[PDB]
Amino acid sequence: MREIVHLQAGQCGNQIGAKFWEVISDEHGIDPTGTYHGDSDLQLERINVYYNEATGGKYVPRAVLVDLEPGTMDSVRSGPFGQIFRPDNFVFGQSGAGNNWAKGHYTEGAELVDSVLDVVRKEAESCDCLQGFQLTHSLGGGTGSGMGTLLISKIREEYPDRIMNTFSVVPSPKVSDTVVEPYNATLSVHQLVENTDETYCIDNEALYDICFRTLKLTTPTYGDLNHLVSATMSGVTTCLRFPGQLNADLRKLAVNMVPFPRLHFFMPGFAPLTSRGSQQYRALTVPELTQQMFDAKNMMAACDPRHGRYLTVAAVFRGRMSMKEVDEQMLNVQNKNSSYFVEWIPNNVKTAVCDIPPRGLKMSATFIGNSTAIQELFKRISEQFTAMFRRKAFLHWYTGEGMDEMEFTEAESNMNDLVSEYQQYQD
Amino acid sequence: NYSANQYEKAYLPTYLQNWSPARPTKEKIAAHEGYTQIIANDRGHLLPSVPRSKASPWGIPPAKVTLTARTTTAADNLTKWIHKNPDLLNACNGLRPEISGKPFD
Amino acid sequence: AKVEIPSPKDFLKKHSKEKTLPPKKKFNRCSPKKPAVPLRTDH
Amino acid sequence: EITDKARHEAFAAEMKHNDKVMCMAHDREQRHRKQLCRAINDFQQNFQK
Amino acid sequence: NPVHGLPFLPGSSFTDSTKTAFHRSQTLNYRNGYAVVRRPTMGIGGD
Amino acid sequence: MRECISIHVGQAGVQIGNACWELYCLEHGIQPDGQMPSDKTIGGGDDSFNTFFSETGAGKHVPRAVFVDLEPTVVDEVRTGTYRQLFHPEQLITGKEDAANNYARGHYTIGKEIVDLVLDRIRKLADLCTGLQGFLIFHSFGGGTGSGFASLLMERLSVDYGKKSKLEFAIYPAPQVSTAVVEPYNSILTTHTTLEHSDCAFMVDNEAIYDICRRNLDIERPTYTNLNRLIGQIVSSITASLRFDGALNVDLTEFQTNLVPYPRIHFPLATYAPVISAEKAYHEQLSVAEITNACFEPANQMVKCDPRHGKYMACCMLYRGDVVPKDVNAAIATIKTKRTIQFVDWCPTGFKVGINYQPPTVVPGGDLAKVQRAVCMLSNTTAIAEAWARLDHKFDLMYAKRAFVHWYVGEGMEEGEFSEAREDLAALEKDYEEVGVD
Amino acid sequence: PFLPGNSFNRNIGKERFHKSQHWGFCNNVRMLVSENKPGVGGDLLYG
Ligand SMILES: Nc1nc2c(ncn2[C@@H]2O[C@H](COP(=O)(O)OP(=O)(O)OP(=O)(O)O)[C@@H](O)[C@H]2O)c(=O)[nH]1
Ligand SMILES: Nc1nc2c(ncn2[C@@H]2O[C@H](COP(=O)(O)OP(=O)(O)OP(=O)(O)O)[C@@H](O)[C@H]2O)c(=O)[nH]1
Repeated sequence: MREIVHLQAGQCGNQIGAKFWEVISDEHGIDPTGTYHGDSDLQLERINVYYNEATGGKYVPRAVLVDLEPGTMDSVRSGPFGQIFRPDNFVFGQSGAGNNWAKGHYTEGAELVDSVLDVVRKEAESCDCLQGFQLTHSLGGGTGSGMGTLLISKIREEYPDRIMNTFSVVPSPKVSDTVVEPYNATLSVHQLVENTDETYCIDNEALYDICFRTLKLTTPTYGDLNHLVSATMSGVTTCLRFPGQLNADLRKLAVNMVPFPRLHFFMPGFAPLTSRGSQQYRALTVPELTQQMFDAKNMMAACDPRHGRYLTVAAVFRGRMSMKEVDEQMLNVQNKNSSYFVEWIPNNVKTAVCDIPPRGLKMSATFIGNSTAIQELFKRISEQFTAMFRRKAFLHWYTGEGMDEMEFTEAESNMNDLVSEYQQYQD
Repeated sequence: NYSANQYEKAYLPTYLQNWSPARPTKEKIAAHEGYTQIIANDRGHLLPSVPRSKASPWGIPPAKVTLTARTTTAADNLTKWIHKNPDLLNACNGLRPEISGKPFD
Repeated sequence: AKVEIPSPKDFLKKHSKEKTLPPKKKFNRCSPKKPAVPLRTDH
Repeated sequence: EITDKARHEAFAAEMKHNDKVMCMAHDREQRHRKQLCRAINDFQQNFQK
Repeated sequence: NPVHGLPFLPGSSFTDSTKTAFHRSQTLNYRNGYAVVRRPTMGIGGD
Repeated sequence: MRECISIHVGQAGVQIGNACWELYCLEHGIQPDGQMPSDKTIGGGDDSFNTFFSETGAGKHVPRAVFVDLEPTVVDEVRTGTYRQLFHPEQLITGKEDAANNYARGHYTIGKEIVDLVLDRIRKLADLCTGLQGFLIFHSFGGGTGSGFASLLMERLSVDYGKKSKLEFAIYPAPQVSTAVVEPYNSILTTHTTLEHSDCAFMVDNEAIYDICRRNLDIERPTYTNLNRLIGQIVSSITASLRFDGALNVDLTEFQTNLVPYPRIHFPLATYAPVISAEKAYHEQLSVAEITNACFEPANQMVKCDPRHGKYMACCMLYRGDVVPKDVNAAIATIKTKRTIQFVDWCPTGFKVGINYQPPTVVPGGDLAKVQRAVCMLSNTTAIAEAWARLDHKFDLMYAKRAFVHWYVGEGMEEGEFSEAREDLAALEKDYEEVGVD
Repeated sequence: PFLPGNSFNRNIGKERFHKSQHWGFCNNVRMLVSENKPGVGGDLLYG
């Protein structure tokens, strides 16, 4: 059968996984102790695509936790769901990161890549036939960038036939806290584009605005931000774990989403977000779902595709639907903005329908977007990188590490090439 | 005084808290032949024919730095201001620091 | 075995490490034994 | 099910066997360590007097 | 009696501020040639 | 694991470290004897104290700091104080002869024979520790015994141990107050010797410490205890990340990597915003915005530098207490929009946020207010060169008429060393505007 | 039971450890000296 093993890395990857894994435990309905309480057969049947079985009806997750700083793991292990996580899978180092790409990519990874690959391969023959791998980390995360580039470079040669899914978050455009972050991103994305087959693009500022817009709860927890996104990649995996007249294969999705090789970066889209009174003020209907689904304010990933045009679109629908409404809504949006798409491809929409609603709500959906709105993203970092490299600030650290400016030359060169590639295809 | 095999994680400055590297090590030996003659009498006394370490060992401005971008003339002295002190370049725990940097234009 | 630690010497150059190939797939197809259905408006 | 069940009790009986003695074993050494520590500290100051 | 184990929707949750002191327990240490890991017993602040 | 070592050189550096350790025993609830109550926290020395104290099976919290001194006077009554039982007897390095304010006297005459001993203390501290991120050096530029003795030790600890961090803390010379006129002699001597070895030097000035207190703390009559209370709070706040976690944790390694722009200059400036009397705290409200305005208000800095006369490079804020990401990110965004604030155009971002849940505590018999949200402002600006500019015209006149050299040449130096420091400074000043030039 | 890892040695308060010589030589042959012998720290024998 076809299964999936997860990779969690970076200190954000530490928090997101716990939130990501607790959702899955709850949505399949296992107690915190780990003894599954049989209530839905379908979640009972298709658990083996992500989880293995331990003794006593205990569902051992198939994921690998890697970090350097113990305290984050201690907080995670002390969470309500660390017990389902294996001390075997807790791999880490004896060093502090310094939040540095160079040490995390060359120095400290040297003595940990061996251990981490051993853990993942042990899981690899433990399972039979994977679809691939999915990775939760940050591009602006120092340790996550460091280890991820190492392992994603490796697992290509051993497994060039699988899905190397990458889940990374873009730091805030207005401020990145870390000042060497533009350097870390430029390095990491350069290897990322060579190694990844898929990349999710998410930025925190939108979630702040989403908290302002529909949440309306002033002061949230960062875990709630994790909670908001934890539903996202869960929804795309609901395709695999749940039945319905929809082809769930990410390959069948990716080939529908990848017209040309360099298109790796994609924008999520989620379904009803509702405020205090509007839960009972909302007539939950496919059109108003469809209306809300395609809202520039409903966007959360990077920025408004209003600045550019639409290359390809894929919305997966979760709940009790029919082929009639999804078809007309597709016609509705098609005629709504026919010119906003690219004349290169007509019928750039691919739809999937999941007949199994989530727990709590009936009508739901998810969307992945590939529009011409990523230029602003890496163009923004272009002025930053060209700025910082004009007098090589903070460069003495990496030179002692062995780094030198020549590597940065092609690092910026390719992203310049990507700008034109994104520019030329649409413009 | 050699480095062990395979289990090369249980013996590191990780537990030593060593801030000056202990000793360079290796795992390789050329296939030695030789009846390994004895070349002394009773006292470590090398027979005059065979050679030894011929009384080689018998018994501050140096600091870690990268040249980075500090005026060439100042940097040039620093190199000399690092070296020319064998009393801190030869033996006795090692006495020997490192260096890095990049030139100017 | 002992894993090489990639030293900070170099990495991928301008991402020339890829597989794009625009060839033409020759060998044609099998034989459609069914001939031309009409005879081009003749007797 | 005989094959199925036989595994289940074979594990769990062994499973309950493992942890509890481990819990008890870890408790025992600490207390004796504590009792030795206090015992050393007592006569010595008595000897110091 | 609030609805416990209510729909754990991604959007909203509950809050509490009665917490005063937050100390965490060291469950990780190295301590001899093998890195050795402790069993978590006390949470943040000790519980 | 996550620990560090404190050193206290100069007879001034010992009373301040005393207060710091006096402060540190409160939050852990340490009794003066050296033991907890019957409650179970003792072991091999692993708990909140493991980073700071060494409470082994003996049950005695042993602080990880060495107090070094050259005169038996001020070091003995502390050995007869209230917590002298806590302190390791031979960790409290005393002497019988002074440096007489002379760098070189401490640096040459007495330094050789005592450093070997303290080096033994260093190594027997080094072996017992595990991760030992760096050192906490408490000194003073006008070190009567601090000047010479700190220099030689930081040379010896640098040369043998160079792979870690070294954190330096000295009182900056008062710009218009000088309790010694040989103070410029050794102070510049200390600076030029330390530039090529010191990792992170952090300064402070007593005048503005006094200036603050009768401004808002409203005490026209503070005491050294009050002075030591504020600075001990400063080092407590920065070590709260080691003591407590938060939304994110930061370490001195991040502080070094992210604060210093370029070599040589490694001299940021600390600051603490919620400085206010208890009564003024009582009937007023604290929130992020005003303390963010207060922290960057020019009169709240302990160093006499008009920030408008200079330009900023880095700014580190360490929020200790009950805060949320929403207001702080909005508030700092407004700070970026401000025009009077002038970071260099070179740096787009220069902000390193620290979040810590723990509300900072008051001290019994203290003077501070009761704070829920605190923040520590370690920052570096170009407005500092005036201080050394103040020093050089002070020094250039003095050396031309070469006062007091008869002592210095009298016990074994020459004038070449004094020459070096001036072009060393002339390098630092000339570098300062060059980097100040964009 | 006694399986590997299950052997927890009696490492508790042990103050007396004196050893005897159960065996000996005598005359010109070799044998075990008089049976009545305490063990390590005065330990009784089997029955
Ligand atoms: N876990 C977590 N990460 C956050 C949060 N807010 C922003 N982040 C960012 O998420 C990034 C990813 O974390 P990691 O990849 O583990 O970072 P790292 O390699 O350990 O080093 P740093 O990036 O400097 O933290 C970090 O760089 C943070 O800047 C938050 O609230 N929680
Ligand atoms: N940080 C701090 N500095 C002080 C304190 N009291 C005085 N100072 C200043 O710090 C300087 C300390 O240098 P020294 O006077 O040489 O002190 P010392 O080197 O330890 O030994 P002495 O020469 O005997 O005083 C003095 O010149 C004072 O101006 C204090 O309590 N704390």
